[PDB]
Amino acid sequence: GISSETGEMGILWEFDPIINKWIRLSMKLKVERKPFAEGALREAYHTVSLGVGTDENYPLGTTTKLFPPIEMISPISKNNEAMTQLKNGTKFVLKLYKKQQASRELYFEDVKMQMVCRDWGNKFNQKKPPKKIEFLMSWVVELIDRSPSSNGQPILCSIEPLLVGEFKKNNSNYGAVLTNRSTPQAFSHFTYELSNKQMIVVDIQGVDDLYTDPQIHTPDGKGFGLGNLGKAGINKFITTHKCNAVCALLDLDVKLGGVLSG
Ligand SMILES: Nc1ncnc2c1ncn2[C@@H]1O[C@H](CO)[C@@H](O)[C@H]1O
Ligand SMILES: [Zn+2]
Repeated sequence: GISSETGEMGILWEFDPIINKWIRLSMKLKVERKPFAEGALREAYHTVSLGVGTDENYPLGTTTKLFPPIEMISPISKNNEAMTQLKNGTKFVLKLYKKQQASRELYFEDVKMQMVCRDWGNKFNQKKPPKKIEFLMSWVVELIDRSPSSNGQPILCSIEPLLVGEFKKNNSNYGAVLTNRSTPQAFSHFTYELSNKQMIVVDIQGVDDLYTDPQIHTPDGKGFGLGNLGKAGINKFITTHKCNAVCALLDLDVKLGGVLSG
């Protein structure tokens, strides 16, 4: 339930890969004035939840140029991760694009991308590796109380749980290997091999195998946001990848093998 305390309203979107649908909710939140960190394109803000509710007050309207399209939206939203993970009082992180080559579609793609990587994390863990991994939930929020931009586009953001500890990036989306840890690189290799080269998960970053904001490359280069560099991204990973003990333990081929022709 949404608290009566002072904060701003949002439409909250959760993607559920197993039913292949978005779940639409509302929430109230209070976000700090200044960001605590920044990346290339976005800034991160500390936020507290003032509760999660239904989307009943905020009708979608007609389905012509609705994103996501109505057929991708669950009619029912009684069950979801948000109602426990974003319950009243929860401290979490909000990310906003600075200064904006970001369509509406991009916010949803990026969050769906994180949910897909979250599935890959569970698949990896089922092999009983020495260190289990996990990707945080992420959500799209339409900050509906904020006045639209120069164009009548609502203000959009993504939100995710707060990581406590030293945040480290382990690889980039274009071949950088940034720490000496084995598990992040083995996981990237695992995703390439076990997907039959349909995709790779890189930008493996977070605190101690609790990861967030990954990026996927696919051979055809379609979908998965603007950070999908296609075969180029896959090949760049291969040039710098050196199999380690976790790769061996997972019985991964030391020969990675070529990209798919489109
Ligand atoms: N979920 C999160 N929890 C805490 N810090 C984060 C989170 N996501 C991103 N960051 C911070 O923002 C930076 C990204 O530029 C990271 O280096 C990290 O310091
Ligand atoms: Zn390897």
